[PDB]
Amino acid sequence: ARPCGLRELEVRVSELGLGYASDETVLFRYCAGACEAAARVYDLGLRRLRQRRRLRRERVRAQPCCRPTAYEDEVSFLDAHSRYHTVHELSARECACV
Amino acid sequence: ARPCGLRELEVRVSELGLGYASDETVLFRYCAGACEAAARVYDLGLRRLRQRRRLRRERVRAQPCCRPTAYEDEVSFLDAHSRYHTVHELSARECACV
Amino acid sequence: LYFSRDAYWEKLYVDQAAGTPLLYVHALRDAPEEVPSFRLGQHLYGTYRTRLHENNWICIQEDTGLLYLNRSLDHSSWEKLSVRNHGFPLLTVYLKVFLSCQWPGCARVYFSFFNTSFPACSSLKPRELCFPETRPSFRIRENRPPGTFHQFRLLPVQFLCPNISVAYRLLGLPFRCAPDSLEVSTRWALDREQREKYELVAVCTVHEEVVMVPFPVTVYDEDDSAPTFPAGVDTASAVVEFKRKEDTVVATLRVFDADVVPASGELVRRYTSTLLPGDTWAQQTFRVEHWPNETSVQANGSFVRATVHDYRLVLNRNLSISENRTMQLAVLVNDSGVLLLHFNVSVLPVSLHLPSTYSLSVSRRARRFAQIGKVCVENCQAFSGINVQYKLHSSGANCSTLGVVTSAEDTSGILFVNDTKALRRPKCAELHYMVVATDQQTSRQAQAQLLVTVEGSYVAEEAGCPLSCAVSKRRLECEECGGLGSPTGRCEWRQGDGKGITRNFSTCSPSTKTCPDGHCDVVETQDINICPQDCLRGSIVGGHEPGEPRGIKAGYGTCNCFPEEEKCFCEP
Amino acid sequence: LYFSRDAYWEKLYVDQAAGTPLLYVHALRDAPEEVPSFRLGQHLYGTYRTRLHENNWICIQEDTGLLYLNRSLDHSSWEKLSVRNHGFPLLTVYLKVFLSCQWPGCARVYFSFFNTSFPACSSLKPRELCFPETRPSFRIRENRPPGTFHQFRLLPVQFLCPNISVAYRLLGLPFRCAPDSLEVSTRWALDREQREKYELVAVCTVHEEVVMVPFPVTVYDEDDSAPTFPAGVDTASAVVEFKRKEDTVVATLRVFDADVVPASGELVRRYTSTLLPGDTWAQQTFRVEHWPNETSVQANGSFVRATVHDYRLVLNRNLSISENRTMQLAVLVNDSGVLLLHFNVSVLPVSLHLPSTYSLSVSRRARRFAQIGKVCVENCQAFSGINVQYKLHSSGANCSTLGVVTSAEDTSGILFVNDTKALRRPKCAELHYMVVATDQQTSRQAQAQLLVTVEGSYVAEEAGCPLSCAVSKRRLECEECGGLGSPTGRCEWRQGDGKGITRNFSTCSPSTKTCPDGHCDVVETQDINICPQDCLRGSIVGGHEPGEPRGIKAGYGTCNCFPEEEKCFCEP
Amino acid sequence: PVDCVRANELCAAESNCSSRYRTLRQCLANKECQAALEVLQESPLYDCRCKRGMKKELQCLQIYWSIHLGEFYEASPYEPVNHCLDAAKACNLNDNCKKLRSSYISICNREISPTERCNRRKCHKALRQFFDRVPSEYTYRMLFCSCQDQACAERRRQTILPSCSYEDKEKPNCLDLRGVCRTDHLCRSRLADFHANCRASYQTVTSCPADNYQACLGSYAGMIGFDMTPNYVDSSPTGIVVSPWCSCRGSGNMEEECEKFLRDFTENPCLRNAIQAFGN
Amino acid sequence: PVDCVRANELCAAESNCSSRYRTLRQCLANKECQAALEVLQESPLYDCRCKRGMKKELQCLQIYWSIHLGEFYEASPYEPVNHCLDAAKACNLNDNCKKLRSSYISICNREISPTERCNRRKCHKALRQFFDRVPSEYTYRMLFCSCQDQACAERRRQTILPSCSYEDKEKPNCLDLRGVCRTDHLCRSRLADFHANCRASYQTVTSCPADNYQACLGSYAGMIGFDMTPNYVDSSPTGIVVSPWCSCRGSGNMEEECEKFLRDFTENPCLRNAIQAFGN
Ligand SMILES: *[C@@H]1O[C@H](CO)[C@@H](O)[C@H](O)[C@H]1NC(C)=O
Ligand SMILES: *[C@@H]1O[C@H](CO)[C@@H](O)[C@H](O)[C@H]1NC(C)=O
Ligand SMILES: *[C@@H]1O[C@H](CO)[C@@H](O)[C@H](O)[C@H]1NC(C)=O
Ligand SMILES: *[C@@H]1O[C@H](CO)[C@@H](O)[C@H](O)[C@H]1NC(C)=O
Ligand SMILES: *[C@@H]1O[C@H](CO)[C@@H](O)[C@H](O)[C@H]1NC(C)=O
Ligand SMILES: *[C@@H]1O[C@H](CO)[C@@H](O)[C@H](O)[C@H]1NC(C)=O
Ligand SMILES: *[C@@H]1O[C@H](CO)[C@@H](O)[C@H](O)[C@H]1NC(C)=O
Ligand SMILES: *[C@@H]1O[C@H](CO)[C@@H](O)[C@H](O)[C@H]1NC(C)=O
Ligand SMILES: *[C@@H]1O[C@H](CO)[C@@H](O)[C@H](O)[C@H]1NC(C)=O
Ligand SMILES: *[C@@H]1O[C@H](CO)[C@@H](O)[C@H](O)[C@H]1NC(C)=O
Ligand SMILES: [Ca+2]
Ligand SMILES: [Ca+2]
Ligand SMILES: [Ca+2]
Ligand SMILES: [Ca+2]
Ligand SMILES: [Ca+2]
Ligand SMILES: [Ca+2]
Ligand SMILES: [Ca+2]
Ligand SMILES: [Ca+2]
Repeated sequence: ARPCGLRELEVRVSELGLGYASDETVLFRYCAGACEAAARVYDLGLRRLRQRRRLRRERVRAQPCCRPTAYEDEVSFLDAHSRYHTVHELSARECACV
Repeated sequence: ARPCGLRELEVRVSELGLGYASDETVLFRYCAGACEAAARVYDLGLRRLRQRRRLRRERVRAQPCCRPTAYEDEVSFLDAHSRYHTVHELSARECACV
Repeated sequence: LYFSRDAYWEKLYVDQAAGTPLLYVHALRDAPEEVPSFRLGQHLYGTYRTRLHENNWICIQEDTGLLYLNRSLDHSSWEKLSVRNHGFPLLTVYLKVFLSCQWPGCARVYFSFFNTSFPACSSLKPRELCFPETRPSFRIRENRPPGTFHQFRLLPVQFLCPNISVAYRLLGLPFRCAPDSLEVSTRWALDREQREKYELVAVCTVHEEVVMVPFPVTVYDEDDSAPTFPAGVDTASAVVEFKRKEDTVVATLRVFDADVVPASGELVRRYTSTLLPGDTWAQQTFRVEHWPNETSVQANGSFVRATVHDYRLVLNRNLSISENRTMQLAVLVNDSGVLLLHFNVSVLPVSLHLPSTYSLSVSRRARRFAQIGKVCVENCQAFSGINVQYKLHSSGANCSTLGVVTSAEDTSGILFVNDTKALRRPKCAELHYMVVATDQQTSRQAQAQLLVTVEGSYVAEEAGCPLSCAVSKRRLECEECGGLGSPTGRCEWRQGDGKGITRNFSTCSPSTKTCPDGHCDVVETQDINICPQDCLRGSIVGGHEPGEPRGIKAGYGTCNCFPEEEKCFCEP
Repeated sequence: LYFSRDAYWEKLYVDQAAGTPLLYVHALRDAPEEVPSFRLGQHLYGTYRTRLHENNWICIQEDTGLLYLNRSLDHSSWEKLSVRNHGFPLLTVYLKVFLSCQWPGCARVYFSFFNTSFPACSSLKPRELCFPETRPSFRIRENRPPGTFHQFRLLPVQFLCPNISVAYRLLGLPFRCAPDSLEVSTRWALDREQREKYELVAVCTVHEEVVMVPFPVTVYDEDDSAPTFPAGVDTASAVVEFKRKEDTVVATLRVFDADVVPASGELVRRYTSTLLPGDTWAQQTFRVEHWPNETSVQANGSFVRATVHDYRLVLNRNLSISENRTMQLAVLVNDSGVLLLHFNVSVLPVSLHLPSTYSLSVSRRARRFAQIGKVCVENCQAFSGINVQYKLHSSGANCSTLGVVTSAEDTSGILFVNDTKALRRPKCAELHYMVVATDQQTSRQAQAQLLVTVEGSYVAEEAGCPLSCAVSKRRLECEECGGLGSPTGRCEWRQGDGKGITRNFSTCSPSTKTCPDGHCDVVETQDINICPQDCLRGSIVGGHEPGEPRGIKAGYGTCNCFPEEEKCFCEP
Repeated sequence: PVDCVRANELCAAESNCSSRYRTLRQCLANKECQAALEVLQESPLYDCRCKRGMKKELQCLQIYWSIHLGEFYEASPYEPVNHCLDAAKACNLNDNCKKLRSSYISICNREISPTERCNRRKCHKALRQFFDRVPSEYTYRMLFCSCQDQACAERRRQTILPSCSYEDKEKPNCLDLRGVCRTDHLCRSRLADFHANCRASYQTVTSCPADNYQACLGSYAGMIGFDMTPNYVDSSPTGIVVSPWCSCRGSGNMEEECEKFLRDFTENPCLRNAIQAFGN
Repeated sequence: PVDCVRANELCAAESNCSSRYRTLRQCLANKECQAALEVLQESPLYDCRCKRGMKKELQCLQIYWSIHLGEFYEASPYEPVNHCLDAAKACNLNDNCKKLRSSYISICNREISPTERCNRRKCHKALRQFFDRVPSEYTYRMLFCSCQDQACAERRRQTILPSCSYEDKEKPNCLDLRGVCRTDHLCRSRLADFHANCRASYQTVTSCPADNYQACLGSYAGMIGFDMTPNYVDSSPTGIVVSPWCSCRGSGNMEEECEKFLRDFTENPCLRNAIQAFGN
């Protein structure tokens, strides 16, 4: 396994499935990996309380999912109809196991 | 559905399954709920890139799981052998949809 | 007196002997009493207005206007000059020539220096034997006594290669090339208003090559045209009835002028528009705005250009409704020959009466902020600068249910349900209101009757419904539940299409004629739960295009909105 | 002269007449020339040392020592006093009584005032007719001429109820109650060293009730005992050979004293221990430490208490090894009767030679920081205050593989593999070292031979293995892979039990005799990848109990550790 | 009543009273001292008190003990004011008592060396912080909770964590321990406060001054965190015996005074009646 | 060569040169001005230059134009220095060009009212920030990229976003637009820099001064972001025609000067050869 962090990719804008009909290429930084050495006592306690069905049958999270902390500001591009478009917060800058 | 936030519970220490043989009661504040109105453009983009199998077959997270931001400091108690125990960061103080 | 050109050209070399003529100059005159003197400047200027050394080599003949060489040259005298050029390569020097530095009072003469010596007579192509590299362009003022403005012979070429037979030739034209002397003169005086440009071809014949060179002459203008009406129209009549805004174009008329000379810098100072006095109401409510524009007119199969001055009469303040006047205004036009203009103006008052009876209904299942009908003074969409607010006056004073806001776009009032408790009571089932149409500047008003019957059954609301229609996402969860702005108690689902990011996006709205419209009127901007997809100040997640003041202008697929967080989602 | 008690007691009332006797006082004497005078204090003190008013009511007879009433009382004179009490309720006043304020030179006499009047003779229970509420406690110094110290009759009771027949009685005792006069005297002089406490019972007979009251007498001491040996022992011999630390108890002897009077405040000033001079090496290396302790000894079937002074002789600095001396020391003991003490001391030097040959081996599959054997000067675990470091000297000077750190717990050196590259070479297969045992204070040293043979095959390592043994979690992933501190190339899995949070927790360690031991020695503290579960400075997630300097002292289930993040997990 | 800090401020508003106060302070720490005393008897500094858990308590107690003229009892400078498992539950379910409880437990249970059991001064400071600024329906319910077996009495004895703050290597003399406590400023004031609300008297039917159990429990709980720290001697259910960590051995000819000092803890009827009545 | 800011600092180190400089500055903004000029001709302030994208450029240009003695051409005060889709890809894959590109696009594409298309001044400021502090292998590759059809030429025309910064409601006169630009300090300096590296000459084989294509492209790219902003007139693939947003109408008797000004953009052989050679 590999620790969670930034990974990069180069994609067309039309491959993102947002509906923009463009052909430019954007850089896409996501967070990926698996957290193993970030569990705490809260995690073990909440997991053991789920195992006894003590909870009120809701959606709780007893494994730390790896999400970004901050995001990039703006990505601008042009399309097939000569019309600029600005997308706010498309890719990540900081990956943390929160 | 109900938005994600703090929920409270009152549990015996021996019910936490940590191994402590005590009978005192502690207050347990966890985070619970479901996030619906917190998805961003990054989430839709990474989900659509998973749907085309463009990724390198790793563990990625395309739904925001609801985890605590900060935790409480210390919970101390006494057991059946007259021996105090201090547990660091057992319950949450701030729930956020990160 | 004025020079026929502005910039003269000549090539220099190394070790050119004294007494070698460089060029002629030409100064066309204005009156039959003038002899063109020619004085040189006392500085051999260099690059970018830089003095190098006092003129000590090139002398002048004032009578024929001849620039020639008094002294010789060597490499030391040009390395003396190229040091003083302040970091620039010595490529072209120039002199100033006065005549009694800008055109027409002065003309600067360039000189390109070559490091090589004078080339052989057989080493020169005929293109460099006939005409210089910079082709001339001549300037003749119209209505002036004609003279001589050009000469063909390259003087150092025939001075240093005198054995080559070189001839020059031109093609009802007013110009002529003199026989046995290669000066070029003009026969009769010119006018721009008949023709402004003369392109000719100078033909050089060597021994043997025939070379053609373009030859431009541009005729310059004086102010020889008084202004003229287009066709007899001296008056313009207009009626000020409905608009009354701060700046509205009331009347407009053209003035034709063949004169061009007062150009855009000095056109303000010369073409003078004076509104003649007599009444302070005109000068406090009207002003005379003026601007020119150039057009092209034909004279003899060509295209000359002339000016067309538009004079218009513009309001200065919001006129009141109580004005019942008519006047005639006089405008003076001065072409510094004088012109007079007339304007008939008629400011008519406005009656603001209403229909006698407004009969309309409302469902009992309706909610707060639901639009029912419009109150409007009869000439609805013709008011521009008039504030007209509407109110309500309940006669029973017990059953306050409806309310009126004044949409100033059409200047009309909107009837909306304000209180849900009084609408559900079986006692307040036939409501009688007295709608009052007011005015802000003057206290004139009108009034009308509003009978409204509250009709229907009543069905209780589900506890699993949200407070807005836009929170629902699909069709079945939209049409089976109600929101806030609905006029009948249920929400309406409009369906778009699959054409990508378009203005026709499928959504759940209270009213499909009011909510996904693109305008956030006075009802929807009260509390933001009614229609967030026309009024929000937030962010849209997905492929979108934002509203121009606010809202969602275009979205991809279905668009739902959470107004409690100021967020929308557009997604298929 | 000294008062038999310190605090006297008496009850007051309202409107008590003049000439009413309150109480007697008693002052036991010291010499047969003394007559006890009795002067009163000039202030009626109140609560918490607060002056109220000058004494103007209670007078005294100096001869018999009689406190009696000179003037009368009323409510005005006591409301005069209760104002001046500074916010306190008037409950008890007191006077001071001098005799020629603390015991024995002074005694304060309390007076409890009642707001009511004097109660009737039939309204009084006999318990309040015989003895006061605060029972007395008497103080008699030993070896003093005996006299009268107590009297029974409550003087206002028999002054105001004289018709009640009240008798008093006591049960080889030195005390006696006189016939026909209720004074209490002592027959012969006392000594504490035979008996210290006398509990008696005073018996009061009214008309009719018989009441018994405890009657304590405590005999006080003087310094009437010179110090004494326990049984004849005046010398103490001890040998300083192996310890040599800064403060070690060399010799110790008791001194018995029946005297108690120089108590713990003034025992430093009186029981004086002086180390007699003669040699500066003794006074710079030894000191005489002294402390008492009280024991209980029997005299005639009772238990008296006496002091036992322990005198011990303590080192003052780290002695060097090169000392070969012997001495006798003299200590003077002063009981301010004088005592002399002797100490035979013998400081013997230490030889620090080594065995001639150290023969040991090592596997070829081993890794860096793997413990092999110990070098140790022969008397290993007996050195206390001596620094002995060990080094290596390779004879070939090409094949540096091993290293030595000095564990100062046993003062022994540990052989550990330092370089893995030189160990895998087939050229450096028989290593010859010269181990040198040094010393810090003196440059004395020793040396020995170290032959070590590098034996085994070699198997390459898996790329899927981590750098530590503790990263593995189960048994199969522990025993099928190697770590850093292993001596054979593979890790060792130790299994605990299911007894909750215990010291026996199952883990994966390099060496099961060194890593999960509870001590972080000099090898393991070099680089923290070797044994994190004995050496970490971090946090343990799960039910645990932390190590006392550092480490994991107890854990629940299996405990693995990530030392790159300073974290451990204890979990079943 | 005006406390001694505001009394010092009102003394600072004049020149004569401040001059006599600084004069007596320079004399203490004939005809000058008696003049300064007869001026300062009418001062607001005379008969000023302090309070419990107030702002800047140590400065008020330094103002008080600098004009005391010097003795077994002293005047108190203050304003004249399974059950134990359930008490621990009621403290853990709070948010202030939980934080301060975990503070003093995590400080007092930190073993440093094999010779030093704990850090003594920070343990006493954390105990003072817990028994100053927690409301007294939580600190008394844990400390005075009636028991009927051994486990309850052991949980009740283990409350102030006696293995760190109460015990020591040796038992000193009670008079020397009293001298150590009377050298300090806070310990002397809390001891004088205990010697004002828990004395024994034969007048009242409850053996307490003015029949105030609350003042006796408040004076007892104010000593935990000092050198004269009381606790329970054993895990006996019914016998409620408190004492400091001292004994009467090595006293000399002051055995009677030392036993009379120790009987105010061991055999005090007012304090035992107060603890048993809070148990009811 | 020492720039004018350091020249002002070295002028501030003396009294006579600073006094003559302040004298000529008070005279401009007979016998006094000529004396100040004949002193300041030997000053380091004489023949000082500025640089492109330097620290405090506007102060250097204020030092320069305050000693200019006043004209069609002026001396430059500077140091004498699908392909378009791939250029956009190479700018998006960077991290500086991406941020500044998204900055000027998100500013210049913000419609305010139905009458005002965009905020003009912040659009021009964002264009200046993009074409100052991005390396010139990114700003030139997007702006001068040879095309063979209509979509490439339209993407190339849409690069500086002409609907906000280039166009207007009306086409002014080129002489009045030149007067507006010469009123400013930065626009006048960038115009004089364009009139030094992109003039036409008959001497060189490439029609450029000293055969320097790089100086002509750098002088052209320094005008984007001002009132005299050039762009392409149409989406023609081969015909590379640049001009400002002006025309020769309404000129008067200055038609020849206005057309001679406009031919330095429309029919400049040096600039067309430079753009076509960068295309090669
Ligand atoms: C001037 O006339 C031309 C004719 O086409 C027109 O395009 C232009 O907008 C006019 N300008 C003004 C200011 O009226
Ligand atoms: C305006 O004035 C004329 C003048 O007689 C009058 O006939 C007309 O009724 C007036 N307009 C109104 C609205 O009264
Ligand atoms: C037109 O303007 C000129 C210059 O101001 C003035 O002399 C002349 O009188 C004006 N014409 C009229 C009719 O006022
Ligand atoms: C004139 O009328 C317009 C249109 O309603 C209004 O916006 C403006 O404020 C008015 N101005 C004055 C000075 O009344
Ligand atoms: C609607 O009702 C509210 C509640 O009294 C009132 O404040 C508001 O002015 C009303 N709106 C109108 C347009 O009358
Ligand atoms: C004194 O002797 C007693 C006897 O049991 C012992 O408990 C105590 O520890 C001794 N104290 C010292 C200081 O030796
Ligand atoms: C110490 O001194 C004695 C005195 O003769 C000697 O016999 C003995 O060998 C000495 N010790 C050593 C280790 O040399
Ligand atoms: C014992 O101490 C006393 C007091 O200092 C002194 O007078 C006496 O001489 C001492 N005894 C001896 C033997 O020195
Ligand atoms: C004395 O020896 C001990 C034991 O090694 C050591 O810790 C201490 O530092 C030494 N002191 C001196 C002064 O050498
Ligand atoms: C182990 O080898 C390293 C590498 O040269 C060296 O720095 C270190 O001192 C060695 N350790 C010992 C105990 O010799
Ligand atoms: Ca004419
Ligand atoms: Ca004209
Ligand atoms: Ca004309
Ligand atoms: Ca709308
Ligand atoms: Ca005796
Ligand atoms: Ca003695
Ligand atoms: Ca004795
Ligand atoms: Ca170890």
